[PDB]
Amino acid sequence: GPKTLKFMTASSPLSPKDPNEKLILQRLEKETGVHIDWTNYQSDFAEKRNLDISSGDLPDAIHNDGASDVDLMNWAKKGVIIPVEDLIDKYMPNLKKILDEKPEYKALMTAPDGHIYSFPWIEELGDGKESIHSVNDMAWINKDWLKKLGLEMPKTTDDLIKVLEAFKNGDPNGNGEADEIPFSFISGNGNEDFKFLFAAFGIGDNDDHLVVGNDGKVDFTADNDNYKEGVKFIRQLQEKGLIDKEAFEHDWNSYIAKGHDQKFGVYFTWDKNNVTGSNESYDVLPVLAGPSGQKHVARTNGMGFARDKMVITSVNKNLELTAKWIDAQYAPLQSVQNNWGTYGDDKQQNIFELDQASNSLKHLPLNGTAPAELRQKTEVGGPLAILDSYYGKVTTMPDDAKWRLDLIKEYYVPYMSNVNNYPRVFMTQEDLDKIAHIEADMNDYIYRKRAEWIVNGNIDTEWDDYKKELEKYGLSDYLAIKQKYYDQYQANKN
Ligand SMILES: [Ca+2]
Ligand SMILES: [Ca+2]
Ligand SMILES: [Zn+2]
Ligand SMILES: [Zn+2]
Ligand SMILES: [Zn+2]
Ligand SMILES: [Zn+2]
Ligand SMILES: [Zn+2]
Ligand SMILES: [Zn+2]
Ligand SMILES: [Zn+2]
Repeated sequence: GPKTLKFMTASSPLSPKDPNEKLILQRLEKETGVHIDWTNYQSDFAEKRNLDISSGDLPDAIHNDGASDVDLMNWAKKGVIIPVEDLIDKYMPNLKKILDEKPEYKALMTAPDGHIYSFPWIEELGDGKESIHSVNDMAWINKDWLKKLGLEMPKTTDDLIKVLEAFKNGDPNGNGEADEIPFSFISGNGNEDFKFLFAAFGIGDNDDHLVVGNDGKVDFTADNDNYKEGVKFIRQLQEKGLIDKEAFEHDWNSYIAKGHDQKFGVYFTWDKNNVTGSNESYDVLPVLAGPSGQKHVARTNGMGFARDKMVITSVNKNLELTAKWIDAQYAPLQSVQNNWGTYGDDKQQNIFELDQASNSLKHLPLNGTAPAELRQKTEVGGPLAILDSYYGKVTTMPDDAKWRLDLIKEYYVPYMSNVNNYPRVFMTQEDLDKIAHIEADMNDYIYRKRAEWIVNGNIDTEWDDYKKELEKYGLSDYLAIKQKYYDQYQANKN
């Protein structure tokens, strides 16, 4: 009969209480000869895991763990988890092949002490500039309104102002009311913010306020003259009555209610399908030239990467067995299914069909509750890797991802002039704490001033003191830390 290991795991409440009732894990046990005895936490995973650690009720490994860098460091320092770099080298050819094709991931996996403490989740949907993550807050425009008013798609920021004024005053939805909301967003971090447009003024902005210049120097975006010009542009929209009166107050629920009723002229989101719906009334606002005549897209620092989806505890007495079980998860067909679902179940719907001859997966069309729930019911998460080279060989790409990737490529990639973005480096505990403190102090301040400058005005007079305030919060130290890790990554990434 099979060898045994005890794993703690995290899963969706829609999935079975015993993970071994999943088809993926049933097949896996047949292939590996290993029976997993699961401790499956389906809610409050982090708290339940932390109580187990402080009690000394440790499993052999924690699967689908998602811990922070701070957590990994603490657990390593206390000897709760062990270094695994030697286990990779000796026992894990699938993971070694990934790290050989993509040595940047090895650098991301390695702590500054030189050890690896966890096994990552890697999901590439596009590579480099073409990554689906490169732009999060895409701008969308009402093409029905443009046609009705007989307007061309704007090419410049000044054209956009003229179009928004026509949306404001022209009653493009034809109901004789001034109900059109020309420009809307949900202010701050995330997919519904306006900061995408700042790059029209040069350099631009992202949720980290950090880009990497082609000179190799990290740049804080929110103290640049370019950023001030961006803010002054959004202020112009505000002064002209073009911004949603609730843009700084509303929540996602309110935003999508107004979106569902097609009240927006121009708005921001990840995918228009979640806001204005699956229709042709809205399309991508192309990249606009600013007053300079030039076009730019700032890259986010987003990446389909999580450092820890599995750690091995200090009580594990079967390291070779464990490493081999983990390595089976990094086989390409296994990684794809673990991430997204499986094939061949006669008792419920399937995310995939397997082509027997080619041994490759194709996404199936889904019905009923399956679009909403089937992935959560059938995926397993945990450590895995899907590389951009797998698409068309091992598996199809999800249709929605493919659609978004192609828009990114068509509209944005030509204007992403930065060779690099900022890498997801693993910092020391001391640096982690310093960076956390600085961000806790300055992040809300940056957004508060930005909002005030738009709703009240006065940026020209307040700009110099604002930059001084950022330095009081430690901006120069922040940047030196970021630059230090960037430079180290350049040395280690090959
Ligand atoms: Ca109207
Ligand atoms: Ca700067
Ligand atoms: Zn069994
Ligand atoms: Zn059990
Ligand atoms: Zn417990
Ligand atoms: Zn050591
Ligand atoms: Zn509605
Ligand atoms: Zn790749
Ligand atoms: Zn402080």
